[PDB]
Amino acid sequence: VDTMVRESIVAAIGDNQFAHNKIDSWSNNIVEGCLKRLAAMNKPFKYIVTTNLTQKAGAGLHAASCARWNEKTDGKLTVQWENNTMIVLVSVYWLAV
Amino acid sequence: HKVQAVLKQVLKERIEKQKYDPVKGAQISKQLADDLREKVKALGYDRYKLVIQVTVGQKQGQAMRIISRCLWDQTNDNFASEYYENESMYCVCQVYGLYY
Repeated sequence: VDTMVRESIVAAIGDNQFAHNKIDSWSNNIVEGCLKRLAAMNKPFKYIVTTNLTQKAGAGLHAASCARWNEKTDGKLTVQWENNTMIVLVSVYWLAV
Repeated sequence: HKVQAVLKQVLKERIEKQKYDPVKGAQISKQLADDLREKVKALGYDRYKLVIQVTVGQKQGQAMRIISRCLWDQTNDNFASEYYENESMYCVCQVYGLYY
């Protein structure tokens, strides 16, 4: 489910380089791309999609996300990507209806 | 927002007199995230949930911004952002107030 997302991300921003004024824009396109990736699966759920992108500048970081949800129907899926100067994180969250 | 103001109060109440530290930072950031979760999951919970993001950084003064593009169920999912800085710690919080 997320492997096609990862291949989409490696297709979109593979080995590319930072430019800050379109960085958010890439995020938007990624969010739209992942939206189509959600719209291809269309499981009847409440979906949440989020991206993060950050320059490799030399500060150490740690990241994850949590909630307090109905544990059997609500879930999280993720893809981390990186290159020489950038880090990319995409997250999808399932809440049931 | 009242809740946002008290979440920023929680941010300071964590990080006052402090500086960002690589060695304290795993436990410090776990305490940060869990304390903001405990804030939003205290009184003020009415069959909701909160989805959380936290960023903590050292002070260098380059060009940095935040943005987030989502798709959500519209009437039940809301969002807010918080920024703060001090002598050595930048801290940003992103809160997603969603119906459980």
